[PDB]
Amino acid sequence: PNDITFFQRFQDDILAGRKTITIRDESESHFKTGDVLRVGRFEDDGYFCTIEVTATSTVTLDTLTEKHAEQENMTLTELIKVIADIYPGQTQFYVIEFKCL
Ligand SMILES: Nc1ccn([C@@H]2O[C@H](CO)[C@@H](O)[C@H]2O)c(=O)n1
Ligand SMILES: [Mg+2]
Repeated sequence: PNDITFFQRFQDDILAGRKTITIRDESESHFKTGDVLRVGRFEDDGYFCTIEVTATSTVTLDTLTEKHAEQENMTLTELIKVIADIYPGQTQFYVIEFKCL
């Protein structure tokens, strides 16, 4: 079973180490530094890697930074657009920093 999923269009970015954080809402605020997590694709729940959580922090819509976007391998405009679709109306988020094992 997978502990967490990503949209499959992020799979290669994660395996290549271009994406090293993910921004989630309260439903995934329980992941914490030192967790070792099985990761699957959102679309088919297919496993593709195991990650280690290396850091966590809280962030809000109005405190997301260019650097958060860079670590998501996005522009900031791109990151805000994805959040507006995935977490409509939400402002409180949780940063999970990780590495692919
Ligand atoms: N920063 C983020 C936030 C969410 N997600 C994907 O969207 C699903 C629903 O939140 C999540 O389960 C996850 O698959 C993502 O890929 N990257
Ligand atoms: Mg959109």
